[PDB]
Amino acid sequence: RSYPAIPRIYAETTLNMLLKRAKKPRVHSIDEYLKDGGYQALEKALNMSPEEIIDWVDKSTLRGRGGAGFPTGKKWKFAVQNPGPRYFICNADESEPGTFKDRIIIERDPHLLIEGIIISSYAIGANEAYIYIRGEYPAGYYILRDAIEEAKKKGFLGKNILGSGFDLEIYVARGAGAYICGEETALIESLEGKRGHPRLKPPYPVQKGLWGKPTVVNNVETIANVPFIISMGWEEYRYIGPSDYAGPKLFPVSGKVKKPGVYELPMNTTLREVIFKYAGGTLGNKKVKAVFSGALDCFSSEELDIPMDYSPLGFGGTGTVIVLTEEDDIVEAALKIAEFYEHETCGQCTPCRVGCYEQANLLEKIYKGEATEQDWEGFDFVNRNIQPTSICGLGAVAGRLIRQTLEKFPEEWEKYRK
Amino acid sequence: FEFPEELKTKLQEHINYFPKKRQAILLCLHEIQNYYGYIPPESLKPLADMLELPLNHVEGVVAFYDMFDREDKAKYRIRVCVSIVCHLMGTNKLLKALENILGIKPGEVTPDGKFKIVPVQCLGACSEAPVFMVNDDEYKFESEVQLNEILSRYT
Ligand SMILES: NC(=O)C1=CN([C@@H]2O[C@H](COP(=O)(O)OP(=O)(O)OC[C@H]3O[C@@H](n4cnc5c(N)ncnc54)[C@H](O)[C@@H]3O)[C@@H](O)[C@H]2O)C=CC1
Ligand SMILES: Cc1cc2nc3c(=O)[nH]c(=O)nc-3n(C[C@H](O)[C@H](O)[C@H](O)COP(=O)(O)O)c2cc1C
Ligand code: SF4
Ligand code: FES
Ligand code: NA
Ligand code: NA
Repeated sequence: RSYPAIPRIYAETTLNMLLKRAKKPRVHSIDEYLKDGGYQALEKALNMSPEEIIDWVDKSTLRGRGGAGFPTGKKWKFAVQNPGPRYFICNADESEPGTFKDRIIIERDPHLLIEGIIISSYAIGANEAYIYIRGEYPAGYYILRDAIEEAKKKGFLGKNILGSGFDLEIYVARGAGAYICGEETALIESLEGKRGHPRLKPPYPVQKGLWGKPTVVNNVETIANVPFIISMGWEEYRYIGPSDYAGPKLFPVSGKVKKPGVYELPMNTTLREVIFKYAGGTLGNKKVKAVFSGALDCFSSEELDIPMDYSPLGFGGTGTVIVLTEEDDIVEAALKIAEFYEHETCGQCTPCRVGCYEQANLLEKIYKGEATEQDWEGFDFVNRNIQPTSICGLGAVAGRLIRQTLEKFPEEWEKYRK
Repeated sequence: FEFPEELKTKLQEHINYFPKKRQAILLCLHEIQNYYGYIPPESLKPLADMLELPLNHVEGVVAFYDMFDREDKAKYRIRVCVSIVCHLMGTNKLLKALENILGIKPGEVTPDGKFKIVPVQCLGACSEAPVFMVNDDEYKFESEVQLNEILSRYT
C-alpha cells in the first residue's frame, strides 16, 4: 500500500548483510525477502534447541548495537535462568541525535528484523514479543504492521509455527515524543500504559521487566544480526571483522561529510576511514574539528585513528558519527547538546531534573555573552553534578560530551569567558 | 462529550489489539489527535473509561508525551528539527523559508488553523538535514522554492 514520505537516506555496505536489500531505499516485501533465502534461518533455528541458539549467539561475540555493547547471548542466559513467562522487546525508539541506523532496516527490510525477533523469542521461550517504535517513525510503524501480517500469512507467526509447537505474536507499540522511552525500563513502563519513568536497576529487565516477568530488551540492529548467526553459524559470523568484536556494524554518518548516510562496515574500520575512505571526506575539504558520538562523546581530530569497536579505546556507543569542521563553533554545538538533555530529562532525580535545565539555561547565557562570573562558575559546577543519585544513563551522561569539549577545546571556551 | 462512531470504532480496535486494554493508551491518543487536530480535554474522561484507567492517569500521560497537544487545533503539524545536526546544516534557513511562506514562527498556528510549526528534537534523518515533517510525511529542506512546492500538496 501507500506509506508516508521518508527521506531517501544514502546506504552503502562492504559486507552485504544488514544492507543487502536496505541499501536500496524502498520497502522489500516478503516475496523479495524469501527470494534471498529469508526465513530459512528461522526454519533452521526451530530444528535447534533454544539453549543451542543461545550458545551460538554467545559464541558469535554479538554485542548490544543499541550503544552499550552488552554481550547479547549472556543477556539471554540471564533471562532464561528465571521462571517464565518471559517477554521479548525490540527497542525501535532510536532517538539519539545523529542516529538513523535502525530506521533503514525497519523501513526497507522489515522481515530481517521480524525473522530476528522470532528466532530470539524462541531462544528465550517468549510467546509474546513487542516492537516499541518512536512516534516520529510513522512510516516504520505502518511498514512493520503490514510486514507482520505478511509473516502471519506465510505461517512464520501465530500458533505452532511450522509445526514446531512454538507460539508467537508480535505487537507494535508507538512512542509519543519522549527520548527517555528508549531507556529499556522507561520503555517497559510505556508498554504498561504509563509515563516513561525509568526504574531503579537492579533488577535488570531479564530478572523483572514487563508485568514484573523476565524480559529481554534488544536494539533493532542487534536483532537483525540473529538470522545471519543461525544461517552462517557462529564460527563463519566471527570471520566478519575482528574476532573479539565480530559481525557487521551500521555507522550513521552526518554533518560536514560529502556522503552522509548509513555505512555497513566491520568494527576494525577506524573513525578516519569512516569519514575519509567511506563518507567521501569533509564538505569543502575543510579540516575535521570534532566528531560527536551522538550526544554521548566528543572526539577531537587527534582521536581519528581509533577502531569503531566496543574496546576501551574504541569509538563504541551507537557508531553515530556527527562531523564538525574547522569553522563550526564548539560552544554553539555544546549548547544544542545541552538543549537536548534539558528537553528529555524525565525529572524523577533532582540533580538530573535541575542540572539538565540549568546546564542549558546557563550555557545559553554564556553563548549570548549575557553570563555573569557566577553564571560561568555555576555552569562548570552543574555540568559536574547532573549524575549524582541518577537512576538511568541520561543523568549519568548529560554532562559528558560538554565536559569533553571544555577539556579538548579550552581556547574556544576561553573566547566566550572574555 | 461523545466520540463519533468512526473514531470510537478505531479506538476499540487499538484497545482490543494488546493483551491488556491500558497498553493501547498512546495509540488511542494518536488516533484522537489525528481525528480532531489536537487532544480535546473533554475526550480524556471517555478514553479513561474505555481504557479502565483513572482520569488523572490519562491526563498525566497526555502531559508527559511531547507529540500530544491539548492547546492548539492544527490540520497539519510542521515538525522542524532544532537538534545539533539540523542546526549545523540549516534549521534557521528552513524556519526563515517557513516564515516567508506561512507568516508564522515556531509554536504559532496560521490564522486559518491549517499549519502549526512544532519545534522537535532529532527526527533520526540527520544525513538529510535540515529535516521537517508535515503530519506523517518527512522531508529534507532544500530551498524556499522546494518547500513552497511541498506545502502546496497539503490543502
Ligand atoms: N540508539 C539510540 O537512539 C540511543 C542509544 N543510547 C545508548 O544507550 C546506552 C546506555 O544504555 P543502558 O541501558 O543505560 O546501558 P547499560 O550498560 O547499563 O545496559 C546495557 C544492557 O545490558 C543489560 N545489562 C547490564 N548490566 C547487566 C547485568 N548486571 N545483568 C543483566 N543485564 C545487564 C541492561 O539491562 C541493558 O539491556 C548508551 O551507551 C547510548 O549509546 C541512548 C539513547 C538513544
Ligand atoms: C536515555 C536512554 C535512551 C535510550 N534509547 C535507546 C533507543 O532509542 N534504542 C535502543 O535500542 N536503546 C536505547 N537505550 C539503551 C537501552 O536502555 C538498552 O541498553 C538497549 O535497548 C539494549 O539493547 P542492546 O543490548 O541490543 O543494545 C537508551 C538508554 C538510555 C539511558
Ligand atoms: S537520570 Fe534523569 S532521565 Fe534518568 S530517571 Fe533520573 S531524572 Fe529521569
Ligand atoms: S538532528 Fe535533525 S534529524 Fe537528527
Ligand atoms: Na516489493
Ligand atoms: Na529509511
